Amino acid sequence: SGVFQLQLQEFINERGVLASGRPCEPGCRTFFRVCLKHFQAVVSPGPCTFGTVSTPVLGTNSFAVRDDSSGGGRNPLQLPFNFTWPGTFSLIIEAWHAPGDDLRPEALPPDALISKIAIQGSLAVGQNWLLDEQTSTLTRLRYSYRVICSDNYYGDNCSRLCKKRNDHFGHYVCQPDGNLSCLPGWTGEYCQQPICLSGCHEQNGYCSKPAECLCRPGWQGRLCNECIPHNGCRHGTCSTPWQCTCDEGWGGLFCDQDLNYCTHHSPCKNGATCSNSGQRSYTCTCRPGYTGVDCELEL
Ligand SMILES: *[C@@H]1O[C@@H](C)[C@@H](O)[C@@H](O)[C@@H]1O
Repeated sequence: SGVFQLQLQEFINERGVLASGRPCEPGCRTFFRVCLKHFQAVVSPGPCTFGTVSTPVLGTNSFAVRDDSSGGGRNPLQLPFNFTWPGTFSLIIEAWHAPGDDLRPEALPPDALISKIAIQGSLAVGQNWLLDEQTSTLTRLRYSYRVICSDNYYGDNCSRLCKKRNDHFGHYVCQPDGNLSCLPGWTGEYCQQPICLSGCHEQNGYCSKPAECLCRPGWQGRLCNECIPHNGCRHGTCSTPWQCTCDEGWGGLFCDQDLNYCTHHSPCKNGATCSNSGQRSYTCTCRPGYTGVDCELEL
């Protein structure tokens, strides 16, 4: 399958005459009918096996085709086809005069024909336009053509569908041959599998988006490689999840029992000496001249 494209570039008709030799009135308002068919050795009537396409009026007498027009460089004529491109082809381009605004073949008399141009060709699929020119009796047509794949199709038979996407169902662009290429951060057959933050822990962390690391229960840190201590744990750490290994100077299952109230709180004042107590928290031994709970009162 594919699409035959045809550009019409320039048409010369300096006498402004029909194929009959009679002058167009008031000038040749020129449109084109295009018939594309399978190659045959001798030009003979028969159906247009690749189809027909027609243009509006593109100019009068002699003219260069504007880029906007159907047939111009930015809007070429297109004949799509579903079967195998046979390489060789016969192409018929008819220049017609429009005596009015009705371009249908039923409205036109047969002597409105300006010229009939037959082209025998052989072409491979590809992006390059082949330029050519045909001079009839008193007219001349410059045109160019090529065969390409319809949009998002690739391969010499245009059988490979690729269209880029960046959503929940895939993250990729299309290479020239129609094969996926993943956007950065993604892998998997259809570029749906995220690549986690480098270092993400293979058991304790995972990702759903590229370059993140989500932790499984009991783990923390950017790489999900650090255990979480027990929910009640105070002055304690862990090696594996939910432990509570007390810091130096603390005890209990939740590492909240102060094993050195004196150092951790420094209650005593005026240079007194602190000692721990299980009944009263601590005791301050005053220097000479001081009294009180914390030796804060001067004797
Ligand atoms: C503890 O006792 C008090 C009375 C002060 O003499 C301190 O210097 C000492 O460490």
